Amino acid sequence: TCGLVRIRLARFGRKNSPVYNIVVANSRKARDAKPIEVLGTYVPVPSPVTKRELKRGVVPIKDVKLDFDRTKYWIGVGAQPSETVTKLLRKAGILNDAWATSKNSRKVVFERMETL
Amino acid sequence: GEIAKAKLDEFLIYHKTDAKLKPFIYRPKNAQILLTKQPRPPVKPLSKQTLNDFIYSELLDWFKEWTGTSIRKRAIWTYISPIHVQKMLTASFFKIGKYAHMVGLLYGIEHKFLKAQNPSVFDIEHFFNTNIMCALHRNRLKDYKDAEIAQRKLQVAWKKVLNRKNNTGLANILVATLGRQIGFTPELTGLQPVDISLPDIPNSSSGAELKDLLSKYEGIYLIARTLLDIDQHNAQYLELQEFIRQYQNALSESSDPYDTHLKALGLLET
RNA sequence: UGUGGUGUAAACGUGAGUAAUUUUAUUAGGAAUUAAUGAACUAUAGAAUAAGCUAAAUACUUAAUAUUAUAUAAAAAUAAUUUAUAUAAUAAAAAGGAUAUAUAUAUAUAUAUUUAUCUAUAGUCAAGCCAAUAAUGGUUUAGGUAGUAGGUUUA
RNA sequence: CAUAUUAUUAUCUUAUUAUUUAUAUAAUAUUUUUUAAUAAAUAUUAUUAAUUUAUAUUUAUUUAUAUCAGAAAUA
Ligand SMILES: [Mg+2]
Ligand SMILES: [Mg+2]
Ligand SMILES: [Mg+2]
Ligand SMILES: [Mg+2]
Ligand SMILES: [Mg+2]
Ligand SMILES: [Mg+2]
Ligand SMILES: [Mg+2]
Repeated sequence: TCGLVRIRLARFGRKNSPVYNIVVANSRKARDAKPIEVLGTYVPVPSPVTKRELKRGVVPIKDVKLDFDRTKYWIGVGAQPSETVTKLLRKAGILNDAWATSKNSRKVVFERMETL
Repeated sequence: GEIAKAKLDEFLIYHKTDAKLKPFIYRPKNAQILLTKQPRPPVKPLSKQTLNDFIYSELLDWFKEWTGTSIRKRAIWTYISPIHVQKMLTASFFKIGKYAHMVGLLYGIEHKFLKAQNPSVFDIEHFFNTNIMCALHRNRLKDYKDAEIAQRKLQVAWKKVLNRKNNTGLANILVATLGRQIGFTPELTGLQPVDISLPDIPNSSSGAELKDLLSKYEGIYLIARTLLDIDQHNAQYLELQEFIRQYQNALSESSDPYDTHLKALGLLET
């Protein structure tokens, strides 16, 4: 990543139980220091799905909470997302494929869908 | 004879030394402020004729440690006159007997010479003329007489012509001699015919002036008498004869420059 | 194991000093109205020129080119600030590498695709200074203080 | 009476650094007047290099002030 202002993940939770804040942080401050802003949360463990529900065909859910309007503001003023945050924001529709990379570059089984 | 071997070396050391500590090393009054805080004597601009007779006794080495200097040191590079080029080609072919390595050197170091504002160091009257003069001997001696082999080398030697000046006019007669000796097709873009013009050689000249004409025209005379001897056809022109006869008449003393080189071939041939 | 660039003011650890001369906490506090400062990313623009020095260079030198103070008015958030204009000086830089080709005569050049360099504006992120209130015990420490308290200038 | 640490100075000594006077046939660059070895064309004329000269930038030399830290004394 580059720049003074960066959107990255700050680790919370216990050992073997990671959770994360999506935060706007100064590049120099420690990973778990109090940031400029806490944009959201990210739980890397998918929600368990029952075996019968796997027969049904549900996909396990990875939960992300996020303030979209403020995140777009921080992207706008020049804050630089990390790789994991870049992946998260690309799949939320905030960022487009221009932020993809060569390694990260396929048939769509579902389409990004916004509900109220 | 080693006056050159020491003086050119000191010149090269002086010019290769960084300008930060030239004043403290070479100036006399700064000696005290050097050793307390090796010293060499001053170095003054060096004569072109000083290196002329350095060839008369190594030369490949000297040329390599000489031309490896940085391009932007002008004194080192501009010092080499094309007269030196002719002199060292001649001496290399005849008596030092390492002509091939010298021509390879001069080709690469020509490619380097180009970007030092010294294109004139290669010209007709001091690089090309002697180059093919030695090429004629090269063909004659071992009977290298293939057509394409000689033709391609002629073309390459025409590439290494950084002055397009051809005023004396021996260049075209040399090309004709080469082409007829081998039998190839002398195609030379850029080259043009010129009617020959050589300075008159008076027999009432001052002794210093006599040897000055001698020193200037040693190479052109070698080429002239070579071009005469290699081909009886080249007895056609009397301006080819006037200069040669006047010169060899002025050479009644001591011996010909031509004789020594031609027997210097032999003393290496065995 | 040569010259260079970027990176180590952070993070980590520690609690010696520090009782307030610059420390901490708070405030929807200020001005000196904090600099032709960006540290390092955005968004736009414009540039990227010569020598010297080192073995060479995006290394170092030298040189080229690119807000404030005056004065005129305007107003009012007025006994000053702000605005616009005209000058003065601002007047201060740089850098090239990797690939393609296209010309011509390996040599240059002309384009481009890359990633770099410099400058300007704004935005982010940030810095410097000051005020108010609070911050342990002992007066068996009761007087203390001479830059001390204040004024006027200069640096 | 003895040992230790902290602070202060009309005292002494003082690394370093910053200012501060004054001095250098003191250096390195630019400016002159000259002396040297090269060049070229035909007596040279220009270049590179030393002498003297006067402006910058440094070093050496010192003058003065402040200063880590010691010493002495006092608490
Ligand atoms: Mg990067
Ligand atoms: Mg620190
Ligand atoms: Mg810590
Ligand atoms: Mg403590
Ligand atoms: Mg350069
Ligand atoms: Mg630079
Ligand atoms: Mg005070």
